[PDB]
Amino acid sequence: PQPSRPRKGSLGFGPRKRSTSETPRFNSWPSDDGQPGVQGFAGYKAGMTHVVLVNDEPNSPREGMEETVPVTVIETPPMRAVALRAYEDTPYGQRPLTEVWTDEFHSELDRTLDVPEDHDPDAAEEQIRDAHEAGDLGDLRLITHTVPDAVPSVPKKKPDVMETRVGGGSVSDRLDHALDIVEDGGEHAMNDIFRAGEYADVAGVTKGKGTQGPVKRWGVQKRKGKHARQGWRRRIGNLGPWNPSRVRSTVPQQGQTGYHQRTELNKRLIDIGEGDEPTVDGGFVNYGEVDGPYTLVKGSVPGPDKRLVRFRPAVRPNDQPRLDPEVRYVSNESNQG
Amino acid sequence: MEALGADVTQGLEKGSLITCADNTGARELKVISVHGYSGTKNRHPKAGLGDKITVSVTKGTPEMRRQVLEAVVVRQRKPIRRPDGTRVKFEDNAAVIVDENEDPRGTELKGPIAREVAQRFGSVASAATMIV
Amino acid sequence: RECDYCGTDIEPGTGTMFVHKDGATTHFCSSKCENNADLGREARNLEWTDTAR
RNA sequence: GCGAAAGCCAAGGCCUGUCGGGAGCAACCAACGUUAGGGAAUUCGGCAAGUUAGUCCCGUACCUUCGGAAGAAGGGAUGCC
RNA sequence: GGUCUUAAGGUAGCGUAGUACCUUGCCGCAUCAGUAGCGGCUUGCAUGAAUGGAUUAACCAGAGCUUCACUGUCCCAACGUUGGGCCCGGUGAACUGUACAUUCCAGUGCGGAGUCUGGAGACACCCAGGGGGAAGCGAAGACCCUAUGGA
RNA sequence: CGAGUGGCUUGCUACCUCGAUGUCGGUUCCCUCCAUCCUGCCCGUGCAGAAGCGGGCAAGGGUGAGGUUGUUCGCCUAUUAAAGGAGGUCGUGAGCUGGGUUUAGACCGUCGUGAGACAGGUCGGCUGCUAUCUACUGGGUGUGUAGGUGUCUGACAAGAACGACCGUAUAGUACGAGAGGAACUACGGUUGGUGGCCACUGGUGUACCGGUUGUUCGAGAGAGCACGUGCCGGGUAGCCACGCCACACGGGGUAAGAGCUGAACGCAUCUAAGCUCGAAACCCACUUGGAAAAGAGACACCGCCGAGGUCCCGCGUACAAGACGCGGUCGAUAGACUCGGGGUGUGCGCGUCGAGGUAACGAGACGUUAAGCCCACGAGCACUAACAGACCAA
Ligand SMILES: C=C[C@]1(C)C[C@@H](OC(=O)CSCCN(CC)CC)[C@]2(C)[C@H](C)CC[C@]3(CCC(=O)[C@H]32)[C@@H](C)[C@@H]1O
Ligand SMILES: [Cl-]
Ligand SMILES: [Cl-]
Ligand SMILES: [Mg+2]
Ligand SMILES: [Mg+2]
Ligand SMILES: [Mg+2]
Ligand SMILES: [Mg+2]
Ligand SMILES: [Mg+2]
Ligand SMILES: [Mg+2]
Ligand SMILES: [Mg+2]
Ligand SMILES: [Mg+2]
Ligand SMILES: [Mg+2]
Ligand SMILES: [Mg+2]
Ligand SMILES: [Mg+2]
Ligand SMILES: [Mg+2]
Ligand SMILES: [Mg+2]
Ligand SMILES: [Mg+2]
Ligand SMILES: [Mg+2]
Ligand SMILES: [Mg+2]
Ligand SMILES: [Mg+2]
Ligand SMILES: [Mg+2]
Ligand SMILES: [Mg+2]
Ligand code: NA
Ligand code: NA
Ligand code: NA
Ligand code: NA
Ligand code: NA
Ligand code: NA
Ligand code: NA
Ligand code: NA
Ligand code: NA
Ligand code: NA
Ligand code: NA
Ligand code: NA
Ligand code: NA
Ligand code: NA
Ligand code: NA
Ligand SMILES: [Sr+2]
Ligand SMILES: [Sr+2]
Ligand SMILES: [Sr+2]
Ligand SMILES: [Sr+2]
Ligand SMILES: [Sr+2]
Ligand SMILES: [Sr+2]
Ligand SMILES: [Sr+2]
Ligand SMILES: [Sr+2]
Ligand SMILES: [Sr+2]
Ligand SMILES: [Sr+2]
Ligand SMILES: [Sr+2]
Ligand SMILES: [Sr+2]
Ligand SMILES: [Sr+2]
Ligand SMILES: [Sr+2]
Ligand SMILES: [Sr+2]
Ligand SMILES: [Sr+2]
Ligand SMILES: [Sr+2]
Ligand SMILES: [Sr+2]
Ligand SMILES: [Sr+2]
Ligand SMILES: [Sr+2]
Ligand SMILES: [Sr+2]
Ligand SMILES: [Sr+2]
Ligand SMILES: [Sr+2]
Ligand SMILES: [Sr+2]
Ligand SMILES: [Sr+2]
Ligand SMILES: [Sr+2]
Repeated sequence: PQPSRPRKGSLGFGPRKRSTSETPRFNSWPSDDGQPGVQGFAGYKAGMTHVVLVNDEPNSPREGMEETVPVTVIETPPMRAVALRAYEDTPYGQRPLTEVWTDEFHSELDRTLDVPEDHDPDAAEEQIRDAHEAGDLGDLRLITHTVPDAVPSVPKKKPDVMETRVGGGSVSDRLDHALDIVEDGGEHAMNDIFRAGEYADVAGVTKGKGTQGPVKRWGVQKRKGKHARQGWRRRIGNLGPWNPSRVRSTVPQQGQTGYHQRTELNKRLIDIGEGDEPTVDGGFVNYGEVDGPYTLVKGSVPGPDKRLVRFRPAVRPNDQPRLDPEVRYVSNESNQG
Repeated sequence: MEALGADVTQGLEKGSLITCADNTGARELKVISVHGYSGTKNRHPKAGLGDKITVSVTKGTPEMRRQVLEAVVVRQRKPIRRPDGTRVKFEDNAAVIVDENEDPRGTELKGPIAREVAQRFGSVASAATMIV
Repeated sequence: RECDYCGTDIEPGTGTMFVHKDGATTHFCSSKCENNADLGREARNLEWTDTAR
């Protein structure tokens, strides 16, 4: 009587088109708890290696034993928070008001941006404080940027700029926290926002696969048996019924696969360190030798080796924090075996 | 069920001819169902190491043959994954017959067993010869 | 740990443990060696193995 | 090599089963190779594909019109010097 | 019923058959499970003796079933190979075309509408695609009835 | 006995189509209905518990694998939480299959004088077309908004992004004479679905290394050919799943429902006004799209005679055209050379042994030799090539 079966592929990540910004753009940010700070960092993917750990979970009978866990190596060099942005509470949502900029810029930041020469930070800051006094000030975010020139394995020197929210304390004390980072130069490492053992959210634009068919794209069945030899192999049964006399957008069809933005949830940071402890023998494949500031992210991470990834404190965690894990062994073996 | 403490790749299907690692008079066993498993459209119900499966005796003694008895998958050919990352695979795919209370139908079990089957079916473990 | 075939220092969290009919246990560092044993080749007789040299 | 069999090569003929250039060359289709574990669960039906395979030796059942069955089946062997 | 029609009134065999409606007949074998298949029973809707009956060694690109072996047929799809496919030069057709035509959801209508009514939606052009729709294209339906039609 | 809803079965009618709207069953793929099989929350009980029985709300999700038969239907087996039913031209042949019905061939049974017949059986018996319009999946180019860059907003849009079971403790506890035997909660895992990634396992790898059969270049060395690798063994990068990683809690308002205050009706009453609670369901949360939102958006900076872009050049984190992204000497973008990291498995030549053989001759072994040959990765290195130079533009 035609056995049931769930539809092929998800209908949430639609439409499956090419992404606009290769740089991930968050749409959700964490809730305000305690200390005022930035709500996110960013780095560049390097590759993968396995690490041996000691089970931190008190609910697991393996508590204390050696466990091998896969880890994505991502180089995370210090970023510069070059500006501060404010949002006014308009009946049309949250619209931007004004930005507070610096004086000390990076030698190669003029590869993307039109670097300000004459700006008035003082009176712009006054407008934000008058909007705060009025009671219409929304959420305060910082215009962050990366230093790709810090990574020797990435050919790009043209900085990837992105907006990041600041939250935690009262609207008054966090506006001031933000301004304080900006007046210095905005230098901040991963140590400033993230602690090892915490759950973060890695957002990244996936690997580019070009135009692929229904079977690969929406995971549909290949033609089975006799039906595989008649001239139809990787094409689906039909585009729809007689009536509705139109093809629905829900039917698994051909198109662009890959280069989609994904926000991979609850990613455990296994270790945040500096130097050449996670590097591989012969270098990382299609990337190179890692020597410097990094992060070790559990499991996999969206995108290829060389692409920009973004971090955020987990908006929806399930397990309670188990800070600083006992990282016994980190592998250095060649990925060419 | 209680965790195995290892990730398995289901090495058997329904209709799969496996070995009977015991002295019950049963030589060859044929998988029929996998206790507690519910599949999807167009999929052969897969069985793995440490699964209580419904079985029928293919080859054996006249009194034991043609019987529908329950059993536990003791050994398999497809690699299973131990927590330390190491893979483990056996020589053949075997199972031992079991009863209502999960006790082995025989007394002496032939060939090696896996240490993961021990946690779950302990009454089979305290009757096991070798444990790997 | 050390490999029960080639004598190569196996990297932890990388490998296969083949159990035998009788119950014996053999570890292999990579796939290359698993296949060499099934062929009938001996580790001592083959020049490339860390057992020979 | 049993062979007017295959495969390779002469003598001889030809590059005219007569449009080309470019993209690691996507999806999709035609021919097709290899696929771990399981092994017909596929399907009306093993359709398709596959397995066996030459030669030598041992051995060969029921039945049979005594001709056959039968290369039954099954087991061993096979290079080079 | 214990003859009557119309001469006789199914003998050997074979049999739920390529023939049995009932029928997936009942028993059994075989499978976890067998409208299948084989064996036996068999009152055979409506088997049967050259309208040939029965049996059979051998033979068969003849129909059905079971086992061993093998395998991407499947579980479940992956990578690869060659010619295409895509872009450039050159060559250069055809099928089809009442008109208009960016549609969709309902409704209405000769009861199966892109074109009517009401709404919704809708900036234009172009590339690749797989073919839902145009009751798509292709053929004055072979079916069916009709004709004081044909063979 | 009476009253009806439905349009799934059948029947009736003959409105529609005979200048053809392709059958049944199956399959693949998509949206839907509720008259709910499971899952959630509830009411009653012939509700002790436990497993049920019957009813209410509810369509989010699920409802699977197999034996006979073309079967739809149905009978059957084992698993399951359950293995619900129906609509979409009895969904779907310019998608598939072609087993059944329904051609020409043939057999059997019945009827027929006979040709031949059968809503009896049976064997064999074909599946066309280069897409104009529209539809949707994805990809570009223009115009509008009215000079450039970078960052955002959010009207709207999509989702199931999660469903489900098992086990542990609770506890052999509540309950029950006993047998038997739960819950709230906190945990661990499994299955189905979903998205991403390749350290590891695996697959592939007609890159590559090796062995070896036939044959041809005299032998050797070294090569071609044997379907697009002769075959056999091993197999890196990459891509992959059979591998690995991640996929809530909580709120807000209800439904059925349990109730509170409360009158008409001095009492009573959950309801008429008012209110507290209560579903896997609804909104939010979360993920993806999203300035063409014609109200055609906001901020920061830069420039309007120069901001910025295009061509060009060297290439990919991109790629069917187009698009996109990075680098262009203030440089490591690509190649060569050298390391390093990898694959294979011990080079050619020479030396010793070698069954033997009068000698010539000799398959082969050892050594020289982790040797030789090879690499789609990395490092180092400006040696080579990113040169020269064009255009547009407020
Ligand atoms: C043959 C016509 C076919 C192809 C199939 C036809 O079915 C029949 O007409 C019954 S006889 C079918 C077989 N036919 C040969 C194909 C016998 C002559 C069938 C299903 C109907 C019953 C009649 C109408 C129809 C078009 C609509 C439809 O469903 C078709 C005709 C016009 C179509 O051309
Ligand atoms: Cl198919
Ligand atoms: Cl089953
Ligand atoms: Mg590797
Ligand atoms: Mg390895
Ligand atoms: Mg099926
Ligand atoms: Mg296989
Ligand atoms: Mg089937
Ligand atoms: Mg019969
Ligand atoms: Mg028959
Ligand atoms: Mg006729
Ligand atoms: Mg006539
Ligand atoms: Mg006509
Ligand atoms: Mg039509
Ligand atoms: Mg109801
Ligand atoms: Mg629904
Ligand atoms: Mg239909
Ligand atoms: Mg169709
Ligand atoms: Mg057709
Ligand atoms: Mg038939
Ligand atoms: Mg037929
Ligand atoms: Mg066609
Ligand atoms: Na074809
Ligand atoms: Na149709
Ligand atoms: Na007769
Ligand atoms: Na013949
Ligand atoms: Na294949
Ligand atoms: Na179409
Ligand atoms: Na009615
Ligand atoms: Na009707
Ligand atoms: Na059909
Ligand atoms: Na539902
Ligand atoms: Na069926
Ligand atoms: Na139709
Ligand atoms: Na059909
Ligand atoms: Na057809
Ligand atoms: Na609620
Ligand atoms: Sr249907
Ligand atoms: Sr953002
Ligand atoms: Sr958003
Ligand atoms: Sr065909
Ligand atoms: Sr229509
Ligand atoms: Sr010649
Ligand atoms: Sr010519
Ligand atoms: Sr191979
Ligand atoms: Sr079969
Ligand atoms: Sr079958
Ligand atoms: Sr033989
Ligand atoms: Sr008789
Ligand atoms: Sr086309
Ligand atoms: Sr309803
Ligand atoms: Sr229920
Ligand atoms: Sr029907
Ligand atoms: Sr029936
Ligand atoms: Sr047919
Ligand atoms: Sr005929
Ligand atoms: Sr008939
Ligand atoms: Sr205009
Ligand atoms: Sr329990
Ligand atoms: Sr008890
Ligand atoms: Sr060749
Ligand atoms: Sr109420
Ligand atoms: Sr605009």
